[PDB]
Amino acid sequence: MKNLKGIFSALLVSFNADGSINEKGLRQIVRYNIDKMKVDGLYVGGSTGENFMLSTEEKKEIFRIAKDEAKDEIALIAQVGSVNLQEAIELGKYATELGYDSLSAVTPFYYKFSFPEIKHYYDSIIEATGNYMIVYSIPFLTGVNIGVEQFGELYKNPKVLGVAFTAGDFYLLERLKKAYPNHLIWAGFDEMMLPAASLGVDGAIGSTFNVNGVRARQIFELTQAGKLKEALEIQHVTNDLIEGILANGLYLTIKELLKLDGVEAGYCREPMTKELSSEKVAFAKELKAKYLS
Amino acid sequence: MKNLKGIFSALLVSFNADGSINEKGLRQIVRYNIDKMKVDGLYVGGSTGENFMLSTEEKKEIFRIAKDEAKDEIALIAQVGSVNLQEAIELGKYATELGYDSLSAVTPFYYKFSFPEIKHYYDSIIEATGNYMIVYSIPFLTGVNIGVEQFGELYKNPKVLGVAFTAGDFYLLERLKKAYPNHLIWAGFDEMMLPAASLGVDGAIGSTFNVNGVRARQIFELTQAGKLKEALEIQHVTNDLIEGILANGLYLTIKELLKLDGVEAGYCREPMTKELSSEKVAFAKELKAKYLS
Amino acid sequence: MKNLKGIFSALLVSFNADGSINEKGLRQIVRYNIDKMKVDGLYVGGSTGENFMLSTEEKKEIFRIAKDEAKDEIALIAQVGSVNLQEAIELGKYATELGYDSLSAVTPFYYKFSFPEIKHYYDSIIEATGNYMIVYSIPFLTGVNIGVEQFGELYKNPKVLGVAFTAGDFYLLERLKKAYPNHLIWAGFDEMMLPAASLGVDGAIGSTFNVNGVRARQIFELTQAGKLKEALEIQHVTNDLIEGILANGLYLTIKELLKLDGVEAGYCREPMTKELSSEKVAFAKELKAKYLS
Amino acid sequence: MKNLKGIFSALLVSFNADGSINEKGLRQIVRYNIDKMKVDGLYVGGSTGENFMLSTEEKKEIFRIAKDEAKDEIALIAQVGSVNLQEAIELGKYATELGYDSLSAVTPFYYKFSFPEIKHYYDSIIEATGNYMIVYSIPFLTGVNIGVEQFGELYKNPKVLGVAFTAGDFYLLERLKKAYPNHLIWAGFDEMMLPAASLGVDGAIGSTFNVNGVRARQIFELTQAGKLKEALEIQHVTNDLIEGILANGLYLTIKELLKLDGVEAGYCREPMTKELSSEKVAFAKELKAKYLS
Ligand SMILES: O=C(CO)N[C@@H]([C@@H](O)[C@H](O)[C@H](O)CO)[C@@H](O)CC(=O)C(=O)O
Ligand SMILES: O=C(CO)N[C@@H]([C@@H](O)[C@H](O)[C@H](O)CO)[C@@H](O)CC(=O)C(=O)O
Ligand SMILES: O=C(CO)N[C@@H]([C@@H](O)[C@H](O)[C@H](O)CO)[C@@H](O)CC(=O)C(=O)O
Ligand SMILES: O=C(CO)N[C@@H]([C@@H](O)[C@H](O)[C@H](O)CO)[C@@H](O)CC(=O)C(=O)O
Repeated sequence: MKNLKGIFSALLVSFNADGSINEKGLRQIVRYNIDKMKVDGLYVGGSTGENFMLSTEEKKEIFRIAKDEAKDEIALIAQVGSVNLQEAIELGKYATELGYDSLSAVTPFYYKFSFPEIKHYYDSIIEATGNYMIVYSIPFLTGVNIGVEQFGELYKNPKVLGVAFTAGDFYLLERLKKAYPNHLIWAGFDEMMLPAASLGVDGAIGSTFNVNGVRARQIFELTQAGKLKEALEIQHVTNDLIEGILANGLYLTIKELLKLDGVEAGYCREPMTKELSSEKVAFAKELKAKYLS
Repeated sequence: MKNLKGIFSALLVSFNADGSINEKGLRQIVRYNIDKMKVDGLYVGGSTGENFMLSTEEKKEIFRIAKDEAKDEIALIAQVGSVNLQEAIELGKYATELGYDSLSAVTPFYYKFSFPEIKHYYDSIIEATGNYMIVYSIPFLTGVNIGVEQFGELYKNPKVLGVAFTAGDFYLLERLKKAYPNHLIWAGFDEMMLPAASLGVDGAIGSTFNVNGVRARQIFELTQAGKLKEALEIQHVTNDLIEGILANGLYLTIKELLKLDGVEAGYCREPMTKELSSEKVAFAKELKAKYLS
Repeated sequence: MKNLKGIFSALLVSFNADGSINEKGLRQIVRYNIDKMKVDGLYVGGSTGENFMLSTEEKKEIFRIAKDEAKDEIALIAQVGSVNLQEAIELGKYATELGYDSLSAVTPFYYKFSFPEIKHYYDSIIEATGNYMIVYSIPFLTGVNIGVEQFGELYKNPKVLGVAFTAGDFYLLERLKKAYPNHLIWAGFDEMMLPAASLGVDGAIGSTFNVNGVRARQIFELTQAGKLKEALEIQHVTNDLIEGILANGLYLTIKELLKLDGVEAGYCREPMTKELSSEKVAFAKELKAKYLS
Repeated sequence: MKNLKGIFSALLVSFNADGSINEKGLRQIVRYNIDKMKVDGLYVGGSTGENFMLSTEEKKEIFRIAKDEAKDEIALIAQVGSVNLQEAIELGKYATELGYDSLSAVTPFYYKFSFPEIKHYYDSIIEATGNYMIVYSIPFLTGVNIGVEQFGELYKNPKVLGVAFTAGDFYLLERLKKAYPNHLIWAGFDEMMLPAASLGVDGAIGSTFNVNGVRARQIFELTQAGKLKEALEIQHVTNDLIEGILANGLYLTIKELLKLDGVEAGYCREPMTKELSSEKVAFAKELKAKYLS
């Protein structure tokens, strides 16, 4: 398998005003991430891709386009999970047929699934697809917390590579590295990249890398090299940008910052707010002038 | 329009071992609720229907079968909500064409939608379908809390009838009746039916009414009649049953109790546990003998 | 032992601007509750008494004054709990010597005590004082949740009489009445008095009964009588008042409403806001005119 | 003022079986921290000192003994906060008279204090004592969350030096350093020392430094020097020890580990479990052999 370490943008998708995928803009976002953000890979179909608001056919179309555009130039991870295991299997087979390097799956949500249910969900997608699997943990959205011993159970399936860790529990993080030193962790919070990197995460997956992937890689590499003073300066500027993005509307503002570099990054999909008001456009432009010029 | 007050079973769905819908079993469930449980209506496609684990086609087939079977004998509400607004619109159109008496929609979940996004979601479904709408509030699963003022904003759409209140905040409940006296509330927690009835809810939507509809009606009517001593005895026996069902696995145990009365209620849908372990099958038989014999 | 059923005001305390106790005002509060509010008893030293902001000497002086004033006319319960078990013991001894009819104690808070630590705390107070004990449950402030089985363990001490249930879990409440039919429950949320009464609570302990004791008795007795239409009207007016008091500052506004009836209810104790801002003084006068005139 | 940067043990207190302070053992704990753990300073009266279970007289006695034993050899910070502002002022004057280098105060808890109330509490202790003030933030115990802008308001009082940050929000941490670069942060979670240090905290306050202060200082210094690989090894061993301590009972196990080096660290104070069972003694000894031999 391709090396799955380093910087992965969580791929945003270009939507038309009616909510349909804009293929031309999606291809532009892919190309911008490869050529300009110089990412190691793309995480496709995650929360950033507005995935959970889309139909099965739409998720396939995104997987097909992203893989057609990226070809073999970078690593590609397909997030196929949802509350629907039969959909996760179907998407998982599809992305596997398309040559995606690993699958990833959000812990099933909404219903209060027991841990054995959650494990069986992972084991079923793996068995049905035969592909690698990255557990996607995002407690602040799912309300699901997985402990060290529970991760170990998940890791008994030798196709589980590790965890996309969109959590802030740095004690849990350190304990997962100690217990399962050969399993990978990708840090999911961009605004906490430096401290996650200081504990030896193997890479990161983030929304803001679609526009700030140059700083993200510096923070990651500089931390790993022990150049903490410099990584901290770059985290500080990054977090001024991120604080601004979050204040303005995270997905719409990253898209606006893409548009300001000529990427037809499109609308967001309803029920998210579909377009930035003119005041927030002006705000995004200030962020561009201050941080990305 | 049909009277939507009174006792609504939240319809359970009969699944095959492979997760496909068993139509024969699903019709037996609908018939049993109408003929034996004597419900006023069915709430179709909600959390009890295992709706969120299903594909769009499957949710349509369920709406079709339930309406095929029940025809015009009882009231029918279609829960069409989800994270996917375009799916909610499609399902609302379909259910509206089938002649469902109102739609209902879960507050959109997973992402942290703002209240104006949540309102637009309701107003969009309504506008696209032309049908009545019941707001579906289940904070314990969605993490969405709507205040009295926010319900007022929702209720400015005159096709919003009120709320399926799967919530235990009885201060909120009394305040909604005070502020919006002409808007309906259906209580969603069967184990707190009596106190909710004491505050003048217009009916109730419940998973356990599929097997305990006789008692539930009694609690409701005895409470509305001011016969609280008797209502309370029956709530106590009902809650001995409910406590048993919760410890044994909520939806599986309701299904097993149906099966024990000859209703082919089938399996649950993965990634919920698909069948009861053997000792839990036996526990279910003991609840049948103690409470539903 | 005195009958401890019925309506208990949670006693407010009159403070001077410097935070010292105003005895004259505190006696006026006790008299007003007995003579005008017609309470069955007072719950002295609980959260409404601003007890947790006070020194040991101050908590004794309050117990002394309240018992001095009320003598034997009404029932008297002393809340002596805290994080400090040795203080709870000292206060329980003192209150027991004064002739308080039962002690009560808050679950110990701040630290995350285990259930066996929590049980030992109750059993220690009981053993040292020889007096009856009411468990004081207020999860919204302490973060401590006690299950039915845990209450059973507490109730194995035969001097535990039941629970001051400042909690909204009406499933839990019905289950406690089912499992421990001879143990008492006092409802703690005044704004949900009616549904709690519908489940057979033995009385209620309330901050707002210091000014709204006439209505509260009515809701309680009308509900116990099965006259729910009338109980509900009075709960609605009571909750218009309570909503006003909460928005305006709970304890200050109850004190201002006392003051407006000539009861010198004094200041609140820092670090609570010591006095109402001027516009809030005026808001309190408008609640008086609307609801307590 | 003495330099307040670096490693501060949160001082444990030796109690007798009856709950009284054992002065001889308290002096031994102080001396062990100065001479053997080589701490920069002691944080006296915090959660680790079992402070919130003690009387005012007892808190004074601890302050008096700790200061008499330490003299001027290290920095000393006195945690004087509680729900009782008048007690916090009294303790604050006392510790100030004794020559404590700064005061610190927990955000007032139990009651849901507003932010202006919290700020006035800090401003009152400062004004009454004239001493420096370190805000003590421990959300997981108090339930109080203070945002960046709210910290800025607190910092408008030029005697506030910064924050003892017993929180895990490393985004908040990074933002406080960016907004208030001259204000100090002490990290409060020992098991997350390395990532807190990687963001430039100025020191740490922790329970486990009373026994692991040699490793703690290596992790802190090595991180600051950019020797991340080595600091991570030492954090890994430290966290094996800490995981064990927490599993066994945190305060009793640190005390047991002190006893195994000849410190008469005493009992814990009720309502905490007062003594370790013989199995947990044996467990502590294994921790000693594995990590502290
Ligand atoms: O909640 C989110 C927003 O998508 N998490 C993302 C994080 O980058 C935040 O956006 C960022 O740190 C600001 O909070 C990230 O983990 C991307 C992702 O997980 C996905 O596409 O599934
Ligand atoms: O979460 C649930 C279980 O589906 N809520 C249901 C409730 O009956 C509980 O099962 C019951 O009180 C046991 O706790 C109910 O409100 C039905 C419903 O909401 C739906 O199907 O959408
Ligand atoms: O938290 C409170 C306010 O002290 N609880 C009180 C309640 O009356 C509320 O104030 C009321 O329902 C408004 O929400 C009450 O249970 C009295 C009490 O517990 C005590 O003093 O210990
Ligand atoms: O909750 C605690 C336990 O006292 N926090 C302490 C932390 O060291 C933990 O004990 C440690 O990281 C393990 O969780 C620490 O911040 C000491 C302290 O704050 C105080 O004395 O007030």
